[PDB]
Amino acid sequence: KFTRSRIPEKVFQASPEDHEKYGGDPQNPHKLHIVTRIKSTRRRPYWEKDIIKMLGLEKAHTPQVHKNIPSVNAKLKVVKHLIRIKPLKLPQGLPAEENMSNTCLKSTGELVVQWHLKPVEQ
Amino acid sequence: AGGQWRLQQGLAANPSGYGPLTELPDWSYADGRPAPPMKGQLRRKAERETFARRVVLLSQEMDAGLQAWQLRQQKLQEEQRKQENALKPKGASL
Amino acid sequence: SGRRQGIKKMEGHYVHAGNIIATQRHFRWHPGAHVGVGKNKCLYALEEGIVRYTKEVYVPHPRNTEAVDLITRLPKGAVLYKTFVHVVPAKPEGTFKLVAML
Amino acid sequence: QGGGARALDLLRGLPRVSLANLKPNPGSKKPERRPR
Amino acid sequence: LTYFSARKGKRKTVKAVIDRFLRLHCGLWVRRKAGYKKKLWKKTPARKKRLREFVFCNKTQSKLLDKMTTSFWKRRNWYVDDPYQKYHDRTNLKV
Amino acid sequence: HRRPRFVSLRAKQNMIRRLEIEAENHYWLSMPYMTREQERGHAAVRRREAFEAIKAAATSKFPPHRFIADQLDHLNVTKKWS
Amino acid sequence: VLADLAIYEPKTFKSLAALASRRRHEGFAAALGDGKEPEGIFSRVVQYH
Amino acid sequence: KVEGDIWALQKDVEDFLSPLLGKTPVTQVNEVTGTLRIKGYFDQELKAWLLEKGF
RNA sequence: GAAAUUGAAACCUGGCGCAAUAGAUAUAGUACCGCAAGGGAAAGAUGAAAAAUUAUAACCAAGCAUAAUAUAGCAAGGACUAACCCCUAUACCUUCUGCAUAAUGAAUUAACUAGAAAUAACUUUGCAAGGAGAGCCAAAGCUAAGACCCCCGAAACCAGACGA
RNA sequence: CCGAGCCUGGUGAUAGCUGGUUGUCCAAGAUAGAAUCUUAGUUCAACUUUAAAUUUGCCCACAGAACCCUCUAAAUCCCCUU
RNA sequence: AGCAGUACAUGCUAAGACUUCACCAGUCAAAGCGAACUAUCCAAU
Ligand SMILES: [K+]
Ligand SMILES: [K+]
Ligand SMILES: [Mg+2]
Ligand SMILES: [Mg+2]
Ligand SMILES: [Mg+2]
Ligand SMILES: [Mg+2]
Ligand SMILES: [Mg+2]
Ligand SMILES: [Mg+2]
Ligand SMILES: [Mg+2]
Ligand SMILES: [Mg+2]
Repeated sequence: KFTRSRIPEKVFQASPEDHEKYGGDPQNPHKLHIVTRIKSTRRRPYWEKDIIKMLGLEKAHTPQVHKNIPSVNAKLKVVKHLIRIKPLKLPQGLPAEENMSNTCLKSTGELVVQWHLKPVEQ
Repeated sequence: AGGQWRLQQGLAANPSGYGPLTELPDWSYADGRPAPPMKGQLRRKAERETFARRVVLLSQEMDAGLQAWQLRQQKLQEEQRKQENALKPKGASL
Repeated sequence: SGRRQGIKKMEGHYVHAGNIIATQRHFRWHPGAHVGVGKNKCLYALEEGIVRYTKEVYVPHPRNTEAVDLITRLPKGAVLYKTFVHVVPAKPEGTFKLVAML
Repeated sequence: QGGGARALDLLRGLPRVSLANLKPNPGSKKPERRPR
Repeated sequence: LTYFSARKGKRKTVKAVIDRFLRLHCGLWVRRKAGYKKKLWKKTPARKKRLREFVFCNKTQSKLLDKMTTSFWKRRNWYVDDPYQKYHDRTNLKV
Repeated sequence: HRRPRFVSLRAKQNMIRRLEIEAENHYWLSMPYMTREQERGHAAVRRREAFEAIKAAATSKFPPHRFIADQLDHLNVTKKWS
Repeated sequence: VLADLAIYEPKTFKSLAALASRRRHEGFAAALGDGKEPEGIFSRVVQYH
Repeated sequence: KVEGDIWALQKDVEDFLSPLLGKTPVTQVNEVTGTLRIKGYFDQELKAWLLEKGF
């Protein structure tokens, strides 16, 4: 009988080797997630279909931003095999009211508050 | 083709994503007057601003929640000290 | 060919007086504080409040021959335990209200 | 202040009421359903 | 159910319903419990008491009974010393 | 009578590619920014106000206003040049 | 456009082929190198911000 | 049986009923028939309110 | 499925009826079929003048003729300088589980050929503690309107005739 | 084609089960259960439409739900936060 | 299992609930009064 899967908490305990590989920092966890759907919910259980809709990931390859909190992570763990999770990076800090119209989310996962579309000098 | 290489350079995997090729104006008036913003670019500006505002909203909500929890803990410590000794002990102790 | 018996009200649920907490063929959950028993071993709330399930030491009635025989044959130092369901009264019996100023 | 008199004032400009420009009140007629 | 009588072209009432049910003007239908008069000797006092109660019908049953009776049976009546007079009108019903 | 099917090298590389992404998903899910206790109630105010908007929309349904100009305008169907 | 160039602009297309061949060789040299050496002239990527 | 500016009556009714409800009352103005439709039962309050005006 | 009781109008010469597969079956109960009772069709089209007939132009279904055919395939589609060659495409319907290359149906054209309720409720008016042009309903109701229920296809049974 | 003629009428007889059921657009829209001389059908259920009123729905933290020997794991019920 | 034992307040009344489930039917029950105080129709009356 196929049923909902409960993953052991060990799977989600990052080791010292993982930190070097992925570049995370356990002392300072990232605040927000970048979540994109990269797998179809077709041929998947209905509970996974519901989680995808709740998270706002019905459209594939569409970045959604979510809080890195236990309750949200519990939902992501259910559909972890259908999504890509990448920490949101703010190299220039949060966008201010002036910068709201000039932001851009790059593929690296960084949100830049200035988007000139010009070449960088030298 | 070239999707993985473009990502390595920090560019969008698809060359039709973000960057001058897509976002810059296709045309302008011959005299130099700028053209009106293209419909696709206007939609992207709206979508990006909505994404940025959500980023700020979620960040502030987490920060405000973190501060509120800290205050509750500090108050609990103060509450413990509130009733340390209302009345001086006077029985069997000198 | 099946019937439904078991816990109608789970831990922490709010019940009103007369609510049926559980139905059972045999005593699986015992009546605790403010929990009545029916002829068919049905457990029902005697007061309005929150349902609680606890583990309490079991002491049968001295005239319950079958149960007294069991506890007398137990090794000294061994205490029987059972699951009890209780209702924590949510409201006071009443209040004193000013009705006249004679 | 004028609501009844305004409607009659509007009538003066509009074409003569006749059998050619009448219609039922919207919502008073349900469209019939046809198996076709 | 006859929707169009042969002689009057009018809907008819199911008299079986009139024999067994009371319709309150508010739309509720009252009935007796099946077997309230049968085999009392083998029934406990508690079972006998609920068997002699006047109980309401559910929504689905009430709508069916309404279709089976004509408008005459739904009119307001002012019988003298009617035992069910107070029950014809609902009170404090928010819905 | 199912004929056997075999796993190509390209299929194995495709599967390995998915495993790498999910393995990274496990890492980023490992470092929650807040604990369960601190998260509690931080979003309560917004979650409640959002439902009030839903409730306000669900209780404001009413038939639209009817205007005289709409009815009288139908007389223009017979408007003609003098 | 590349197919159109191949037919109507053979000299320009040969240049594009020469440019692709040069970049391919620069990739080969970099693969042999450990990264201590500098990147190829045509390898250098223009950055946008 | 509303005559004249029905919209003026709608605003007067909204100002009168909004304190009691705590929100702007949902209403429909039927200009053709001269009818103001209000969501909820305010027949008793509106009757006294209209009586004071002098209608 | 009553009755007591109640108690109205009514001026032939008209039609939001059919117009040759319709409307009568009807040009006719004829032709024709049957021993008999009985069953029972089909169709016509000039013009003011035919004592104007070389006058009344033609253009339109299927079927043909003018004018057979050229590798390859549900007959097309993408196209193409180019009809074909290239590429793509397992007729349709019905039913069998949501599966027809296996089972059903269809030569083709034309005509004919199949959803008919208004109690409640809803909607839109009217009036409103009343509504309705007696009767009925009414603790916002009541009056009026709108909108809902197909076609073809047994054996049998009964009555009265007809027939050795 | 007489295991009981033929004709007319009753008669557009009944049942049973197939088949058929004619313009367009938009919105919503696929469930798999119980009783029955009932399983080729039906009516209460499941899902489903429209309108209306109101307030929570889904996901789900801890705690909590039996002894009798549990294959005893995979799970369930309940459930704030989110 | 289509019963038996053995009581005779298996009296009356009434909040709130359960239920094979849909219906019918079925089930539990505080307080109170009084005690104790330990299938349908049909057929017979
Ligand atoms: K004929
Ligand atoms: K003879
Ligand atoms: Mg009479
Ligand atoms: Mg004819
Ligand atoms: Mg075939
Ligand atoms: Mg067919
Ligand atoms: Mg002879
Ligand atoms: Mg749709
Ligand atoms: Mg909950
Ligand atoms: Mg008692």
